[PDB]
Amino acid sequence: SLINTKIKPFKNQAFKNGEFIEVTEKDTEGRWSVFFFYPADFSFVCPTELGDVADHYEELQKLGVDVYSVSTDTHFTHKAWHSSSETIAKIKYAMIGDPTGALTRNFDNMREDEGLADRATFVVDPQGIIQAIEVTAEGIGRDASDLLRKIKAAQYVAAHPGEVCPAKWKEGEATLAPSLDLVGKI
Amino acid sequence: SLINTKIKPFKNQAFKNGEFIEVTEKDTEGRWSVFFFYPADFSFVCPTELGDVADHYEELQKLGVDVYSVSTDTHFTHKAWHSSSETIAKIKYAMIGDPTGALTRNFDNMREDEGLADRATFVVDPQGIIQAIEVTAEGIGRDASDLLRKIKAAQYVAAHPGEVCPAKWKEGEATLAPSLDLVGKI
Amino acid sequence: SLINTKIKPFKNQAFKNGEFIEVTEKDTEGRWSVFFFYPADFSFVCPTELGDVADHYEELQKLGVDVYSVSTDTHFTHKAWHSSSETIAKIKYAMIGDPTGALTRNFDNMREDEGLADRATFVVDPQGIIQAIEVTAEGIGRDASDLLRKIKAAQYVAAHPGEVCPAKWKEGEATLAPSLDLVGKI
Amino acid sequence: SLINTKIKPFKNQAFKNGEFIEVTEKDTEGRWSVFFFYPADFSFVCPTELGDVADHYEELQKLGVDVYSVSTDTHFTHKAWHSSSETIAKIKYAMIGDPTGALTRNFDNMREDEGLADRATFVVDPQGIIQAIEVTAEGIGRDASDLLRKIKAAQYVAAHPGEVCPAKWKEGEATLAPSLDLVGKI
Amino acid sequence: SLINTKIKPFKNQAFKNGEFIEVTEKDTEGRWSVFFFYPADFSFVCPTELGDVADHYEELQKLGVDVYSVSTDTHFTHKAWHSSSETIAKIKYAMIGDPTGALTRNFDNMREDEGLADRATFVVDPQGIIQAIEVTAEGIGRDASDLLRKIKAAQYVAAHPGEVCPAKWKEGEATLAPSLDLVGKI
Amino acid sequence: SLINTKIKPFKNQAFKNGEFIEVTEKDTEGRWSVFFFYPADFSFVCPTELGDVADHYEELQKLGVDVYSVSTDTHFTHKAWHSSSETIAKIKYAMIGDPTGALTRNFDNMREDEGLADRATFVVDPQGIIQAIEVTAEGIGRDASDLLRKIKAAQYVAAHPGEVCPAK
Amino acid sequence: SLINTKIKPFKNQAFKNGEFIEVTEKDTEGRWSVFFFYPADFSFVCPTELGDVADHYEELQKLGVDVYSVSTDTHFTHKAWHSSSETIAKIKYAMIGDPTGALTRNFDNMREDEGLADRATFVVDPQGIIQAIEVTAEGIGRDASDLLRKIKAAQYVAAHPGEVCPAKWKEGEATLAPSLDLVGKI
Amino acid sequence: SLINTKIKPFKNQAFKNGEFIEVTEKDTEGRWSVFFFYPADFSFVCPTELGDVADHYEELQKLGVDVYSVSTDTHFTHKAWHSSSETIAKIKYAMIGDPTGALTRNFDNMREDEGLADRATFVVDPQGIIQAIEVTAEGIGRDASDLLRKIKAAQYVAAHPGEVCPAKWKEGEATLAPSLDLVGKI
Amino acid sequence: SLINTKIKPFKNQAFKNGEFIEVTEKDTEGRWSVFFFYPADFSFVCPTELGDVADHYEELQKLGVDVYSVSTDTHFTHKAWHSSSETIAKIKYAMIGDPTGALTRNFDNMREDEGLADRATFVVDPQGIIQAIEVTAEGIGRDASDLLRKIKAAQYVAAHPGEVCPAK
Amino acid sequence: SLINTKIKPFKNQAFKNGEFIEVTEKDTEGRWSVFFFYPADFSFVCPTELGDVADHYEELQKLGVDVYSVSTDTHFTHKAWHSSSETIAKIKYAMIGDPTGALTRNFDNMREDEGLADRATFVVDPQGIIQAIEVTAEGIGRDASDLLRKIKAAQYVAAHPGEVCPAKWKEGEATLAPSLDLVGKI
Ligand SMILES: [Cl-]
Ligand SMILES: [Cl-]
Ligand SMILES: [Cl-]
Ligand SMILES: [Cl-]
Ligand SMILES: [Cl-]
Ligand SMILES: [Cl-]
Ligand SMILES: [Cl-]
Ligand SMILES: [Cl-]
Ligand SMILES: [Cl-]
Ligand SMILES: [Cl-]
Ligand SMILES: [Cl-]
Ligand SMILES: [Cl-]
Ligand SMILES: [Cl-]
Ligand SMILES: [Cl-]
Ligand SMILES: [Cl-]
Ligand SMILES: [Cl-]
Ligand SMILES: [Cl-]
Ligand SMILES: [K+]
Ligand SMILES: [K+]
Ligand SMILES: [K+]
Ligand SMILES: [K+]
Ligand SMILES: [K+]
Repeated sequence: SLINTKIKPFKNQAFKNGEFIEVTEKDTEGRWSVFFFYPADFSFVCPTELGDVADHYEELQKLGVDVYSVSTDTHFTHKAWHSSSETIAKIKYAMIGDPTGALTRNFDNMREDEGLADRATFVVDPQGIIQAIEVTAEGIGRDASDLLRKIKAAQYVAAHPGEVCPAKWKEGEATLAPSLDLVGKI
Repeated sequence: SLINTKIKPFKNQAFKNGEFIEVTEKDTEGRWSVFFFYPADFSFVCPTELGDVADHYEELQKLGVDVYSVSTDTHFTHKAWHSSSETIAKIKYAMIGDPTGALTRNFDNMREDEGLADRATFVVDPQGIIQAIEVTAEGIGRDASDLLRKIKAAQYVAAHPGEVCPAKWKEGEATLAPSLDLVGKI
Repeated sequence: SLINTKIKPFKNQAFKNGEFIEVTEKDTEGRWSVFFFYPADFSFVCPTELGDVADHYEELQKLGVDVYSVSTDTHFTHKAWHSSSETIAKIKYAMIGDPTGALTRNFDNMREDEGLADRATFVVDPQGIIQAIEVTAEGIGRDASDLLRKIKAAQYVAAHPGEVCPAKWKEGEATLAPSLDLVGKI
Repeated sequence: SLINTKIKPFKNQAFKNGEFIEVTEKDTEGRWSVFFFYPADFSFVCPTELGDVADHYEELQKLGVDVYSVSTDTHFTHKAWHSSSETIAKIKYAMIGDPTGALTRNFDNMREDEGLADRATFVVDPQGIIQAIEVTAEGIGRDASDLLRKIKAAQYVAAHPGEVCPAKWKEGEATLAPSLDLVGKI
Repeated sequence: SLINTKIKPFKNQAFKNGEFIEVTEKDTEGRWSVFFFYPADFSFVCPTELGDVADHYEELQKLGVDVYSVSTDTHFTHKAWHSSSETIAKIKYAMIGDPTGALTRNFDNMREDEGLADRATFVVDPQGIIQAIEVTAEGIGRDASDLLRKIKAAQYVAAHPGEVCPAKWKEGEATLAPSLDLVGKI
Repeated sequence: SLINTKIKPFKNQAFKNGEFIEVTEKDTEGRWSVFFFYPADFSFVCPTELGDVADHYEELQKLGVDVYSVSTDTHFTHKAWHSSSETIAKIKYAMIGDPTGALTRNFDNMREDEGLADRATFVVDPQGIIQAIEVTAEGIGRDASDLLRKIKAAQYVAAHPGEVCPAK
Repeated sequence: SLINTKIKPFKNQAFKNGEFIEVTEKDTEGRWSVFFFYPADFSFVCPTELGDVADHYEELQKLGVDVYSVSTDTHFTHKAWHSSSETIAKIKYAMIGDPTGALTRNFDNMREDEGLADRATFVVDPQGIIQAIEVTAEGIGRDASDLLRKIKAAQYVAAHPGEVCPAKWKEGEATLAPSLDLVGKI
Repeated sequence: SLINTKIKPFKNQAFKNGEFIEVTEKDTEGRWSVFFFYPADFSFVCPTELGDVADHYEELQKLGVDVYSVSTDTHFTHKAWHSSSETIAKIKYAMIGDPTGALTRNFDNMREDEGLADRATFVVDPQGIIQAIEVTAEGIGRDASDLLRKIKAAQYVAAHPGEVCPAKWKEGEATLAPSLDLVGKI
Repeated sequence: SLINTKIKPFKNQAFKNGEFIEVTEKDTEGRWSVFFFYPADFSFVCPTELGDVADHYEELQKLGVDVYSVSTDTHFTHKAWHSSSETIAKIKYAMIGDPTGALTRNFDNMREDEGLADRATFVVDPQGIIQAIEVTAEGIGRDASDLLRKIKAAQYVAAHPGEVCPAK
Repeated sequence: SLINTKIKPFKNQAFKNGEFIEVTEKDTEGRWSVFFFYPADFSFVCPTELGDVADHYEELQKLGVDVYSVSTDTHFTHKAWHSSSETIAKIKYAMIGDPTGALTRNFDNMREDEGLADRATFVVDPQGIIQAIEVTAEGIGRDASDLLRKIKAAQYVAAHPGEVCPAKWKEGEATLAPSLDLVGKI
């Protein structure tokens, strides 16, 4: 997988809150980012997943986390979808269009026989490093509560070097402090 | 990612319930499988994750799901760990040793500069197809409750073709029925 | 150019009159076909061009000519557009989706830095041979009346070997009959 | 196609209004140019097409447009044809000879089995960029009226960056102004 | 040079006495042939050389010698030339058009930077072997009576093995009979 | 063919009027030259051709034209031949030996399965450019009167470019 | 074999006397070193061999000889083994972990189908040159007494150039002094 | 190393007990073999090593072990050495000459700068498999006592599949029986 | 060197006793052969060497040994030389012409910058195997008495293998 | 052959009059040299040829000719041979050992399937050019008086440019002076 690699440069158009904008890797520097890939606008599982993320978007911004949804549809199409679907209408984050497939291929996430991105989510830290990856099959929707838990764990590890977040970790739970003495003790 | 690809053949030794066994892809045919990679025996986050899975192991077997933990340590070392750690002692599933790294590389999951597998989990259906992927950074433990949700969603989609599991889906929740009419409606 | 070459096999999904269908080269065998490429659903010149062809579609059908519009957008997106645009709403021909870009590249017609097709029109005879090609810049709309003229000239020449259609030819006008005697006399 | 690409350097001899001259890409710089390819002097469709362009030549010169006709015949042969054909006698634009085929291959327009150019027309702007292409089969004459409409649209979009010309557009008719708000409305 | 090599297969259109014909290497089999190459129809040089061959053509035909003039111009252009020039009008042999350059290149006689053939003449026997070659720069006339002399010599040696024709040989002159005793004797 | 190309550098030994000399492309500069190839000393057609050129050599020299005969035999062998044949004894031009075949291959004129040059004649102008080429089969001797005619035409067009008779 | 070649740079983690340290080739420069490879922690022959070297370690240290044991197991695993085995417990030298296999492959000593090192011992002088090599089959334990003999012979030869140690040589015994006179006399 | 690999085919001349013979790999089949390489006849360490092996030769023959000494000198030179050296005179095993170096290169044992073999000993089982290797520097003589211990251990493990020989093992001493229960206990 | 290798197939024209003949490797089968290369007809050392071999040719023929001299000159040239030189006129063995250089290159004996063969002699046994080789510089003539001695030794060891005097 | 080529650099050990020395190409510079190759020391052939050269060595030294015998055996083996054979004991010139085969291959004189040199002798002048070569099969003696004759001839031509030595030449015999008049005269 791409875990612990740096994201690649990119330049894409996007729809965001009634405007077209250009997003590049420069916009992700010094920020936590979620790249949220999905296969197709006007599809079935895709809107429900996007809406799930939109519900959590206030909480994400409070954590200093930006969201970029990505499909290989155009930004024109995202705009159209945003106004015709009640679910998509509530999205306030950037919807990136990736018709060249370049951004999707940067994340090695193309279904080459379809020209559509797989259901993959990448959590990316302020230095561009991928810290968490989730990929599901066409028929299996993701769950934003799991994303948030991973983001919080990722942020904690970043802010507390010498500590690691064990399984199931939530804020307030105990952490492990790697050391020679701890080796084989757990 | 490897989503929607078939697992590759493999042959590895493993520790399971006080015996050494050989596992191959043949043992996964006609079964649901979880391949649970982790970097190192006697490490810190690794045991807590393995223990998390062990807690759920009764529930997994009831779903007809087999678990294979995998590291690049040997099966000798797993056996040693199983008897010295209170957490590992409760593991009843197969602990695979992958010192050649072949099984880990089949899943594209090697940290090449370390000789250790990344924290990756792959859900594999009875036909050998990878249906769900999770990868976390060295410091971020996984959460077995998320795995189980994905397994159940994967099983539902398999058993109900023409239906897909939307975001957040749990047993008893409504599903989507892909069709022309539904396109753009959600 | 691709003039006087045979079209390549293809297989694509399309939206046509409230249905999703599959189109392949077999659909075109024994028929006159127009492959009408455009860059983007929900864009600006594209709808006006497509509406213009729709205005001529009754006549095209009478002449045994099928129309396939093609963009790299999906057939889902074509369905959405067809319902939200009153121009696109009048289209009764197949709207092919080409998100893999394979059909577009068959016709050497991809804008590689955009992942969108150029404004190209190809007239294909029942033997799969390209008899006329028109390509215009992003800002320059095509004119279906000129397309109809070329289709009629191509059909005439197929039905009257030994005759060719001079500049500006329309039905009922003098043709040229190639021969040694005519050489250098015009 | 070669749409939106820059023309290649060339150096060819030509006949123009009773004398032999050299033509190069430098002569096209800062001018609109039409490269009008045809297969063979003394043939049948070819003279009618060239004459049709000659009929429009005064109008073209008024638009700042130079015409270069091109075949793989020599400039000597063009001069002879210009003397013996009443149609060709009317030509006041440069008739380029391309016996090496290099100019023709620059425009990817050679019938390799014949050593003759296909019936292709390229509209080229002052910066050398190809803005419109037309190619027709051996038996299908072109129509200069369509050429002029395309040239005019090309000049209009060049002179009005923020506007595009919809289908059928001619002088005085409504243009489109691409914008976010116009996305999906036509 | 190509002396004593066999001519290569070819298929070209020609103008011959008011008709268009196809010439291939099969037409040369069992015959003596002259391939008379020249650079360009309608050029500014008087075509005295072609005329000189025409003057001698009745005699060449009595000797069973076919003549093929060749340039890279088309057979259409040869027909027009034959109508326009009193000298060329004398030609009753085949005027081959070679716009692909393939026949010219078979004889390694292309000026690649001009797309025109050099001034070369090849004498070819009934088995397709080249028995004499002459190439000259412009203004250096190929004399048809020297061609005839060389043809008669070539026919004589073909009919009299064991004899060779010394310098200046013409019918009625002594020949040489290669032998050991003749070695060093002349 | 090699028409309108520049001759290539070369360096060969030759026999000329009872001496051995070295000939190079520098000897040809500023002069008209005939390179007269033939297959073999002591052979049959070859002497009669060489003798024919010798008959015309005074005339050629008055036209400022040098002659170089060339075969793949050695200059030693040319000397021997010049002594033993009445025909070859008349030759006053240089007889170039080309045993490596390099001069012959410069003119793309080797019979590779024989190691002998073909019967080829090249007329080369003072700038080194090949202006006329004639090649005949093993059995067919050349005619120096045609060579002279061509040389004179070549000199004429060099002196008076584009005085080629117009087309009507 | 690698005899009389220089060791390659390396960088590995090791367990040594309750600490994790880094070992590189720089640690070996200016020292005698024994690189003692074995296939697997918690295995059978490996502990007995390592204990045997430990029995000799006081003497090795007195002679200026360092020992590095190496397997492809991790340094974490070495720590665990050192605490659970009373044999391994007596080891005071560095136990190198080589999970990437790089150190093992430097010495061309990998069992590629197992990902474990072969039973190989390399004696390395202060200039990095390999002076003695022993390799035994999986089931065949080495004998440290023979290793000590070879180390002493190597040290002797380094300290007494012009002398060599004959078969079976131990300290205090006759050496050979190579010379022309000695040639063929033994 | 070459440990656990099969020896390669060879064909060499040898001196043995007063006659010249051919030796091939076929002669080693079904026998234990020692290939005893050394750099040069008439040298210094070499004779003492060969004599040491000769001292053990009766014991080796009793164990069904054949010895082949090998240098890049010829069989002629071995015969001469066997006559003029009191040490070499004692040799009753085959002395192989390898002037092509092929046998030496089979065992990857050539000093390429010298054209002489290194001091390497290979123990080879009846199936052709190399079970023990020893290589020493130019100045360091080997010790046949260690050779015999290794041969005996090799024969023991061959004859007792389920047992391995620990460090220091000699006849009569405790072996190890690999098992799961023995993992980690030593 | 080519020692102990089998000669390669070849086909050349030769002059022999007033006739032109074809020589191939088939002519050498079952016979002892000497291939005697030299650089150039009409030259200096070459005739004296060839004349020396001719002096010994009757003796060679009594030993069942054929001689083939070879240069890159033609067989026409050998005939001329055989007529004009008193030394060469004595030669009754075949004089092979090798203008393509193929026979010379079979014996790896070409001076590539000259197109002439080096002064090499090869003794070839009835099975085609090269048993002795001698090569000398341009300036150094060979000695047929040494050649005869070697041929006789070669015949002796062929007839009586391993009767080489023992080492003490 | 290598006639008239320059010898290549080399560095070999030799036995010369009771000592070991190094010989390189620098030792040959400014000197006449004989490289006398032979297959094997201690072989069953009497070394009469080497003895014959020894017999003539005083004379060769007066002529400033150094002799180097060469085989692929070592200089150790040459020393032993020189002690064991009454014939070889007469040798006071350098006996080069060439176990790498490099000197032998410089002279293209290796029997690759034996690892032994062929029976070749090379005469080399002070500028390193090979002036005479002799190669014979076994039993065909190289005669030292023929070598001397060839050396004296080579020295004579070196001292008298413009003269060459005819067949059978010895001091006092006439030489030839290459000239034009001498061509064809002998
Ligand atoms: Cl990934
Ligand atoms: Cl993956
Ligand atoms: Cl195209
Ligand atoms: Cl694409
Ligand atoms: Cl195009
Ligand atoms: Cl072309
Ligand atoms: Cl040619
Ligand atoms: Cl040519
Ligand atoms: Cl005139
Ligand atoms: Cl090794
Ligand atoms: Cl590895
Ligand atoms: Cl090894
Ligand atoms: Cl070797
Ligand atoms: Cl040789
Ligand atoms: Cl050659
Ligand atoms: Cl004897
Ligand atoms: Cl050689
Ligand atoms: K797309
Ligand atoms: K490992
Ligand atoms: K042409
Ligand atoms: K050797
Ligand atoms: K020659």
